Amino acid sequence: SEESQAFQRQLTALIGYDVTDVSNVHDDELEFTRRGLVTPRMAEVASRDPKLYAMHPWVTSKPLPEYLWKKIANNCIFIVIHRSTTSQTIKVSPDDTPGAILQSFFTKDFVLRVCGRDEYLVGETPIKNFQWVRHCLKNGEEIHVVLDTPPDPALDEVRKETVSLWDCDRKFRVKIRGIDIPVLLTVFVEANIQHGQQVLCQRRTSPKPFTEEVLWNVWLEFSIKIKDLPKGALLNLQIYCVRLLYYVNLLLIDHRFLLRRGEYVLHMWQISGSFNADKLTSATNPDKENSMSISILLDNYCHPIALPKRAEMPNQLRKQLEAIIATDPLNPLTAEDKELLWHFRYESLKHPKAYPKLFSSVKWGQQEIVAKTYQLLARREVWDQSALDVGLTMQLLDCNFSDENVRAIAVQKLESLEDDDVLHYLLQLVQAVKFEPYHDSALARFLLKRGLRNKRIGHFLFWFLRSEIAQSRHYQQRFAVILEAYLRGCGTAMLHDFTQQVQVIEMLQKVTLDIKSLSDVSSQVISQLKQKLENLQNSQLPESFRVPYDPGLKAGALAIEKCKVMASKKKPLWLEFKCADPTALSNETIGIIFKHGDDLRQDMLILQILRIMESIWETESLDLCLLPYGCISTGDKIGMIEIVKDATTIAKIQQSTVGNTGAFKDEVLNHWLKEKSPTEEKFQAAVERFVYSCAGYCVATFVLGIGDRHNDNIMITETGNLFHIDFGHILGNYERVPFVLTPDFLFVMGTSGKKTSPHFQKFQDICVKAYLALRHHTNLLIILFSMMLMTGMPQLTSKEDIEYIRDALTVGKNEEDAKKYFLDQIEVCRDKGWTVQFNWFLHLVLG
Ligand SMILES: COc1ccc(-c2cc3c(C)nc(N)nc3n([C@H]3CC[C@H](OCCO)CC3)c2=O)cn1
Repeated sequence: SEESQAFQRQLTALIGYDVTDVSNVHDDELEFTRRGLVTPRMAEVASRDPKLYAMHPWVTSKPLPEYLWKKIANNCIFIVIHRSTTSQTIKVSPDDTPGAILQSFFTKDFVLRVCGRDEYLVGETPIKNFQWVRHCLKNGEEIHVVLDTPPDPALDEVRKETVSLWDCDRKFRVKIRGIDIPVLLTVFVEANIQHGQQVLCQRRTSPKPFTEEVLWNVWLEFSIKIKDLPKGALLNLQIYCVRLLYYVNLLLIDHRFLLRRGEYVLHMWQISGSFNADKLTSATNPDKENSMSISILLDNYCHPIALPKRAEMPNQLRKQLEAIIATDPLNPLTAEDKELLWHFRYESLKHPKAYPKLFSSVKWGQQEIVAKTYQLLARREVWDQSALDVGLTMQLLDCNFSDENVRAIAVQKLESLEDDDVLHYLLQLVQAVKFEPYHDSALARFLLKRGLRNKRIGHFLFWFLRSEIAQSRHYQQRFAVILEAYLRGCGTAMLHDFTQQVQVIEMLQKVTLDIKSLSDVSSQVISQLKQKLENLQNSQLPESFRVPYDPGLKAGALAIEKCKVMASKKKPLWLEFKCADPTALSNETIGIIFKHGDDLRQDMLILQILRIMESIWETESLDLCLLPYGCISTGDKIGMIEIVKDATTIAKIQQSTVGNTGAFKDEVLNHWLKEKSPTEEKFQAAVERFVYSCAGYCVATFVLGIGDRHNDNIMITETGNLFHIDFGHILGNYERVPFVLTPDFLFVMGTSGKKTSPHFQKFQDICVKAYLALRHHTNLLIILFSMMLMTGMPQLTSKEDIEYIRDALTVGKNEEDAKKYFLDQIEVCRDKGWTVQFNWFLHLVLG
């Protein structure tokens, strides 16, 4: 085969790493996992309905929220069906099927698409339940359909494809031959057997002089028995001299359940600059010329050794147990707590809330305990039956659980999330893949299934993986094998779509990096920008291409005219495009920023948390009006960002009538708003939208501990909606304010200095509801914030950083104590006025 063999050269193109390579493995686990994934891919490609798949309706079973029924006149939604230019309006009921809006139009074969978008209102679902509709209602807008012909399913077609460990009482051991580094103190090697961040045993070698080569040739006997090693155990090898210098890991029980034996030479990872996820990888360093290396031997018998495969209680105790179950994810367990959870494990099994703590009371270094823990997993009914709790589910998937049966039951719980909910957590489920001991895992397969099943999940899963494959040497192989599996099943139609997007953005990067090397901006630089963008619009670049942060959008021709290079430290591009779709109601460009020099992974994590907060507020009928704009990492330290329309900085609004100073004037923003409002009616709404959006960002920003911001990184729209930007900037550099509530903001609210008003009391009372709303999900947010810090921004691990959020969410405190607490934060804002903002001005503009 060849035509079905040049293919892999395209996949290796889309993936961005050569999955067939072997230059950096010490076993066949990746190969075994690729083979492993073939079955779940074809299972799902065969199992998906061709229609619904090709048109990926975007649907939701959650109730239509209150604040949107009130926006429906009376059981009456208006849709505008476009033919050519012969429009037409219809009175449709919220509970109306989409087809039925054809038994009601073919009365005065075909499918309804959305004007300007790749979105289809298809399938048996009430229109109240299509996201694009809900997006229309929320922003008060006519719903436009183009009414045309189905895409053809046939274009989504995929092209044609021994001794039992439990009989070994010998203490386990490993020989350290020694270490070699090509180029350079006293030095030694530390060997740990870890399971799930739990350390089972430790031994070291004697210290030695640090030279180009250091040999010991010692056996290190561990205090743990061969039969007592759990599946997922890591041998963790480290090098000290006290500071840590190099680490590497090796699974002691391989993907085949074999105790691991023989000679191993492993190139090790360095430490730059408390644990992030890179510390956990089974992947060996690819870079050999440079990397410290270690050489070991594992005993090597014949001799394949395969890992095989309730009463009452007092009352002081029960309440002690209840107090433990309740405590938050980050609150530590004493030995005393653990022995208690374990002894009363059966009474602990009735409370799913308890599972994270129960399965952390387990000594995984003991066969018989693990064996009892598996009996525990067989009596799992209460967990199996209870309503899905994503907060619970994520905790079992973090770095604290290495047993795959514990992790599998969390994944079981996820299988019952509707698509919509999958998109909310997708980014973090993919980061959670870094915590899996093995390349092939239930969570890895599950992400594969849900992608292959829904082009929308699938489009994002593509980019999230490609971002990691592009900037993570620790996990690229594994992510490569998951991407590869996904691409070989998405459909040739998707495959061509992904290829377009890749071709375009790769070009644009080149431009970006190139203009970047010429350096505020010279009109020499402004010149080449326009020039290269003209090159592109030629005989390479395809006509259009899906915008990656918003898959429903096709971008077409650029707008050379409007595109610019901005005056940042780095030189990011400000590009704009035409909607490639003629059926577009408007003619506004699609505006996208391109930047090198920031790791955009971190901004992605924050934005997606923001969407989750907006989703938590919808449960309580709150719309705090955030603008979590699109952001997609596409490669090392580089990617794109969506541009929000009709928006300036708050600092620019000040600099407009004070001119680069700090003489910030309390009345300037409310004057800018009135300045841009055609009616005092629109103006009132922009003031209403301000109060919500600003409150919304005070709470979220405060919980996430990124509320103390420079005035240049807070923006607003000509319509009152306020939003923060550039979250990577405070995260990735690290007198104080909790969030940013400034004299100009308060002034817009009807309060001066130390006063009060109907809008400010509206403000405070949206904050309180908001703040309390999030604390109802204290466990969700604590695990997400913790997993965020671990997989996304190293340096910000330590532990002490991770625990900021417990303080913020005020765990333990009762609502009334908590309500008061936030209001006091607001009051720290009223007190400092322009202080910090002025400080941020001196520092960030004058050093
Ligand atoms: C993590 O990296 C980054 C980098 C850039 C942004 C970013 C987002 C943004 C959005 C979503 N919407 C609108 N409307 N603008 C935006 N801007 C503008 C700020 C003012 C600037 O003007 C400088 C001369 O005054 C022009 C660009 C941004 O920078 C966010 N994160």
